[PDB]
Amino acid sequence: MQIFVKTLTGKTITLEVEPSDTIENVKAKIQDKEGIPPDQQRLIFAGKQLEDGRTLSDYNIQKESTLHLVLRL
Amino acid sequence: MQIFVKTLTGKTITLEVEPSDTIENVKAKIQDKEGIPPDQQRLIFAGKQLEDGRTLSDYNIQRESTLHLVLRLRGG
Amino acid sequence: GPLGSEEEQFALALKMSEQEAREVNNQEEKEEELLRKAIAESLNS
Repeated sequence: MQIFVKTLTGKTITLEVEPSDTIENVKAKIQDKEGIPPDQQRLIFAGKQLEDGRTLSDYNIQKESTLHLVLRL
Repeated sequence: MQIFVKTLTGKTITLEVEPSDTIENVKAKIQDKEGIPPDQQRLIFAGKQLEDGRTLSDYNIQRESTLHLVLRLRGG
Repeated sequence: GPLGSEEEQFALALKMSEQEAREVNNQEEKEEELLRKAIAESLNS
């Protein structure tokens, strides 16, 4: 499945995932691709920040869905 | 045989088909008269949404039947 | 040193995400409404 992650500069990252992937998995992918530690990643979707222990399925994040990535310290 | 396709906008379209025609093919014929992309089409017959893989005879859609059309953004 | 605003861009992301979700839902909803209307037509006449 393909999803997107929009960053602050407007630069968009595309990820190939599975509906059973957890948010921590997604943060793992973003780290592997962008070099950003999961500790500094805040992922927002549908008006809220997503939690590490849940799946994309739990948030009804479908194909082509766009996730917003904002950074922490 | 001919069947009719109805839109909610009140338009009635006619189609020449064979009992052996598949729903995929029916949508193709609609596309050729209305321009509507086949994957945006949803055909409803007697309360049932028709699947692309079956044929008219699978649904016992006989001559003179009326199908109802409504759209979706895309398939999948 | 630090010059940007974390909770500010955090708020923006929430809002844009919110809007985006409302858009998706509205789309799914109209598509369901159209489907319901076609089913009613096919059974009422």
